[PDB]
Amino acid sequence: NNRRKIVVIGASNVGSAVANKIADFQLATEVVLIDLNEDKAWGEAKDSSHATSCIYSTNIKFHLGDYEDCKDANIIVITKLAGTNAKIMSSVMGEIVKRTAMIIMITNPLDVATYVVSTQFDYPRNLILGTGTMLETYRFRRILADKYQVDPKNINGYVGEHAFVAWSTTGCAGFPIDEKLSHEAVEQELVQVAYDVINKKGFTNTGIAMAACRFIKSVLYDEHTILPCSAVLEGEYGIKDMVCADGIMRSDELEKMHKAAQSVRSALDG
Amino acid sequence: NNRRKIVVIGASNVGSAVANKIADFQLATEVVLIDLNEDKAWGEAKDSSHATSCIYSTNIKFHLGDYEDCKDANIIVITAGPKLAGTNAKIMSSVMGEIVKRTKEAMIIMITNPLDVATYVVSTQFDYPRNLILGTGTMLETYRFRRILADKYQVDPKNINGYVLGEHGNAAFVAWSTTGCAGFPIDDLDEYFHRTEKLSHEAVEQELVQVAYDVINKKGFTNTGIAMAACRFIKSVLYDEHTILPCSAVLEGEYGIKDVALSIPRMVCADGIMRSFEVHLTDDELEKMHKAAQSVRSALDGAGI
Amino acid sequence: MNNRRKIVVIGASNVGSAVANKIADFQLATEVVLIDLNEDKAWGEAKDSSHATSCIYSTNIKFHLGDYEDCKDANIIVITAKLAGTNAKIMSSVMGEIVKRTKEAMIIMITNPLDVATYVVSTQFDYPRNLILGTGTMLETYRFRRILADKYQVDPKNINGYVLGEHGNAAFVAWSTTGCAGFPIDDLDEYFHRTEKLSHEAVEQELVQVAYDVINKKGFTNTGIAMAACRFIKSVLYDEHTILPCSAVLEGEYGIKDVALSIPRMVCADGIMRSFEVHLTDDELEKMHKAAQSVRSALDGA
Amino acid sequence: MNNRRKIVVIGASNVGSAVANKIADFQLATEVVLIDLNEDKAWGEAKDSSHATSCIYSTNIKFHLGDYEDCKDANIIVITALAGTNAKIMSSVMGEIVKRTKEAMIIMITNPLDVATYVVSTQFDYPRNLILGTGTMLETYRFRRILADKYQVDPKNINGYVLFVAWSTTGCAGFPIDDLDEYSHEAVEQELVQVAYDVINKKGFTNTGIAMAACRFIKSVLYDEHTILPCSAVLEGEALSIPRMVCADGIMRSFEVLEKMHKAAQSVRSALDGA
Ligand SMILES: [Cl-]
Repeated sequence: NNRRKIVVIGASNVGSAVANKIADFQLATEVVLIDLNEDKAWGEAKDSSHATSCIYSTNIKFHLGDYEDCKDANIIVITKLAGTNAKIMSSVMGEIVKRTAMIIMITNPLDVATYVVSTQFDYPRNLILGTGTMLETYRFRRILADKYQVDPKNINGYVGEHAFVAWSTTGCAGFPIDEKLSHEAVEQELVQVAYDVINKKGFTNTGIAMAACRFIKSVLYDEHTILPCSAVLEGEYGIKDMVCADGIMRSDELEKMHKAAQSVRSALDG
Repeated sequence: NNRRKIVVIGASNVGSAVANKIADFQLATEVVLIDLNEDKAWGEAKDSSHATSCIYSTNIKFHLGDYEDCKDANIIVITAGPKLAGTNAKIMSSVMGEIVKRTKEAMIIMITNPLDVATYVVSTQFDYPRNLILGTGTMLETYRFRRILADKYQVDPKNINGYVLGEHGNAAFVAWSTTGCAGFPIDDLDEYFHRTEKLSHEAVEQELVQVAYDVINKKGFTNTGIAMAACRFIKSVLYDEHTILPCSAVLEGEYGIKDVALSIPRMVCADGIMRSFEVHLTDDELEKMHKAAQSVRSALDGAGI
Repeated sequence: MNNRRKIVVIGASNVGSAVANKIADFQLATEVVLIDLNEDKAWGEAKDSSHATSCIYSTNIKFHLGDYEDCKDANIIVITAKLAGTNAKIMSSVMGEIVKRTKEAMIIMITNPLDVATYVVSTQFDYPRNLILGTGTMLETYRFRRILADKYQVDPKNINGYVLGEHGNAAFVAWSTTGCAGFPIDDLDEYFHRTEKLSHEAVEQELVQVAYDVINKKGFTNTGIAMAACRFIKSVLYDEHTILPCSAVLEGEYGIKDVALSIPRMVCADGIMRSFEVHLTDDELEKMHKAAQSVRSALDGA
Repeated sequence: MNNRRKIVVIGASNVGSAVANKIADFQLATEVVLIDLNEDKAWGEAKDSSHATSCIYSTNIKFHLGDYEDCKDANIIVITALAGTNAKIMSSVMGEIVKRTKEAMIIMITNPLDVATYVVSTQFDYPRNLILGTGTMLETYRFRRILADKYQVDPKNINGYVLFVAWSTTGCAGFPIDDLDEYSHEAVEQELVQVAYDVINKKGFTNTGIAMAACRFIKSVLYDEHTILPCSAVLEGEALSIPRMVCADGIMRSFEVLEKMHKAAQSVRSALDGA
């Protein structure tokens, strides 16, 4: 089969940002939008189908669909608060398993939703992946970029729950990051921006969409990239309970990691 | 200067779409978001800056700026939208009044609706070079016309040649005389695929009007398709492609219509609209063109001007 | 299913490395293998491209020297390997190994003579006819788009139509299917007010002179043909269902049979779904038949 | 202002054509000019490229043969044209560039890279910031690929700038590169030099890797990314490749950030004295 179909469950802000970016980057032959409001998914797909009709965009098949479209889907994107999200995962995941494929997790809480779909159903663990702290990484690379006027791509390292930057693994242009900069100030600037965008913009659809496209490009091109993604831990860094075409392959600072593990654990119990 | 700055007025659905499509396609070194709701413009800009930080996206400068950024801007995409003609006419008069007072060499890409009215307001009320003013116009309808026949016959929409001319709101008519699918008449597809259901030219035009009203209601807005059309015109001016595309602008006697903004084939180059291409319309198509000219002017006069 | 896309490029010469590089630049496949008799050239061309794919802006596209066993899990197999009979022997030997390892890949012919090589790999083997394609006059179409573009400073993309016939010789412009920016190309002289009206026979000769000039001035033609190959790769990988001019064995189109020529054909994910026999005028029909006389003459000479 | 970007490619040989074609594939310019003494081959390369840009998915990039007068409004001027004879070529082509322009970013690819970059940045009064040399940028692509093919990991993960592999500033996705052996340093360095010549003896030259390297620098200046990448240029303190910030205005500042570095400076200096 010379076709690549990526399904996007949930056709809201983030949902339309992920599908539109998939069409802009041309990462799929057919894009299906699933959502309770079929009118929203159809309109978003129909409007996207017009964009794909441009002279520079490939003829990507955008159209409304159902869970049946997950059968031939190369990737399936899923777009007190923890329990409600888990209930949604039980419905979409219950249908995906009934029909089949890599599953990219976006719906929030991310760490919780990714855990629900990775333990409550009989799906290959490698095919389950959540954006995780990939967004915080993008933000971390942007904070230091605007601080010293340097390409964000220079900023290296990862950023826990989608919430701590591992300064030991970070480095710009090959050397450590370091008036004077404050390691706690950068962390404070991260949590504030995470609250300012949602408060001033109303949602975060562009960053999440780009982070999702990165994982899509990794799974589609089998790059074997080591990126901060969500995955049920199995003793990694004393905590328990590589992005490729076949899913996931292998994997003071330690205190913050365990602190986040205790935060998600409390959410898992609730 | 090795930089290309694109300012985008309006940070709403249509304004954030054209901004993110400009970043996905990498059509600007610095993208500036301007909107009365500065909080929305900053949030969309900051969120976009996080996307550009990806490993595959160039370091595009996304930030909340003021009209001062339009001073050295290469393109100014105005999308700040809302009787409908009068309200938008006042909005276009405010945004344009601030642009002329800072720059007069940037490219103006009209997207706000009514498209024909907005393009006519900023083009005749101010002393901005007319060539540097362009409107998406019925280019979005062209995409819809290409998609309608594409799904109807399972053919690449890009093979569907021609234009959809007229008004971008309701008076958008397809000029069947200038159309053609893959080097042969569009009406022949029924004979090629052996379809007993004859291709009704009227049905296709009506279907183009229903889909336009379905998306605006079902989806609640139209920001995806329109964002791509703006990128096409942005690519035409950034690459000096001299592409003859259907964009909206004040007519200067084409088809006998003057003092009215409509969508007709016009060459888009680095300097904007180079010239117009008066393609011979049929007696029925030309009648639709004049009908569309009276529709926009009936709305322009109703709002004053 | 398979989330990977694998393209096979037989022959790692100028054109061979032009298609693999262009593919890598556009990112069309997950793994691209170069199969050439000169394994050193294929390894060198692949390795050099492997360094490019390692860029921060380029995906991790797998570049490596492979053999015909790689064609088993391949979605597309681009072939860039008296001249008509000699190449026919290369196609029979090359295609002889492709049919043994796979029967579902897309065969995109680029080797010259294009029409001869396309007919050899399409009739002398049991490969699915729909999965056999050749660039054909798609390259000549680009030249036609650029000639009218540079002559009137109009976007070549606006130049609609086709160049049909045999690739490299007997190629004619299908004026009955052409037209710039929705209007006839002949109307450009009236729009731009050109005293020296457009001579159709002048651009046809220029279409053949430009081909000989590049080969004599540049030494070869690998850039334009590489883009045409990527266009067809995009048509099959994105299931675009595009009606483009590609070479393939005719089965009654224009009364021409037993020869491969470039005519309007719809390219889908499964290759050529069907052909579109446009209404060629009396003069163009003779050019379509004259091209068949040259192709059949080459096949008979083999 | 100017809404179009113009790039000039001096020398249309393998590397030159690879750079111009990739600039067209990535659409990093509105007009590409191929200047070369062999006007025939530059015209054909540009004419052949003009056909590729006539595609549906390719912007209308103006490809044509030009002269040094095109460098007047050229945004970037790449130079893809033992060490002495090449210095005469760099001095002749540069003397014509400075004679008509003074604001175009200059990228150097001619060999010797370190010598050719120093020849154009010393015998003329051109802004130093607007000079640049690919240098070891391609060597880094090799170091990333060798480690990528050695452990089947993304080459992008591999970090650090080869300048010799400057192991003191390298890393794989943020963790020690040696950890992959658990899931040497002098051996990959030998592979880093033997592979470069194996491609030259097997393929005949190296134009694909170096072409994207230039494009990597083209994207850095056309987008004002301020990316700190290893590029060859005039070395003051700390021509040779070192970590430098690349932006639209050229090289803004340098990043200092050892035995092999001094040996390379002595070799480049010895070649400059002989020229
Ligand atoms: Cl096409």
